[PDB]
Amino acid sequence: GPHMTGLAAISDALAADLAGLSFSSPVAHVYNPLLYAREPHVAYLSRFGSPPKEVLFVGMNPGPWGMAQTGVPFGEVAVVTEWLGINGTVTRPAGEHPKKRVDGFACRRSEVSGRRLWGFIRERFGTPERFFARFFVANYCPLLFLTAEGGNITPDKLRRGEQEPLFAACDLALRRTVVLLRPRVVIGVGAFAEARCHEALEGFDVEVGRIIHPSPASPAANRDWAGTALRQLAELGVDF
Ligand SMILES: O=c1[nH]c(=O)c2nc[nH]c2[nH]1
Repeated sequence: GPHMTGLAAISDALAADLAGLSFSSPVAHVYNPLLYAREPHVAYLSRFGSPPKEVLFVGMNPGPWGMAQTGVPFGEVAVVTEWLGINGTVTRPAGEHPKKRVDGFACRRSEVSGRRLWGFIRERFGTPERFFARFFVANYCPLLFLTAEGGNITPDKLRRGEQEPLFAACDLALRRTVVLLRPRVVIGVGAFAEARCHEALEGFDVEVGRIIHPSPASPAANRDWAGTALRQLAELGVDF
C-alpha cells in the first residue's frame, strides 16, 4: 500500500477507510471531525506531530464537546485555543443532531476530560514544544456515534459486525502512526484504548501501558487524576 509520509496522510487514509463503513441502529448519526474540522486537525498534526516521539498517548474516541468541536484529541476549546494556538474553520457534520451541535471554536461547553489532561500536561511541561518534543496524543477512533435521540454510543457497544471493520481500519491507522513516530511506549488512556493498543500493536517493538482516564466517571480521577496518572507513568518507566 501507499507510503505514509506523515500523520496527515495517515488521517486522510483513515477517513477514506471509514467512509466505506456502514453503521445501523442503534447508531443513527456518525460524526467525522477528520472531515469537518480538517484545518484545525491538520494544524495539530503538523505543528505538534513531527516524528520521532518517545511516547504516544491513545484515547478512545471524541467527546462531543472536545475533539468533535475542535478536531484535536481531548480538545477542550479553551486549551486548544489558548495553549496550542489553534482556532480554525469547523463546519457542521451531515445530519448533525440538535442535542450535539458542532459550534466549533464558538462552543461554550468545557470538556472536563480534556481540560484535565491538557491542563496537567501544561502544568508538567509549560510549553507545547517541551511536551511534543517527546510525546504525542491521538485517538484510536476519530468518529463520534449517536443514537437517534442524540445519546453517545462508545465504540465497544457497536454490534460485532460493524465493530470489526471499524477496528480493522483504526488498527491499521494506529500501526501506521507507530511506524512513523517510532515511540518506545504507547499508553492507552482508559481500558478500552489500552486493549486496542495491545491488539493492534502486538509484535511491534513497543511497550503498551495504561493510565487512568480523566473523566469524572472514575472516582480516582476526581480525587487526584494527575497524581494517579503520574504514578502509573512512573511504574511504566515514563518521564513526565
Ligand atoms: O479525544 C478524546 N478521546 C477520548 O478518549 C476522550 N475521552 C474523553 N474526551 C476525549 N477525547
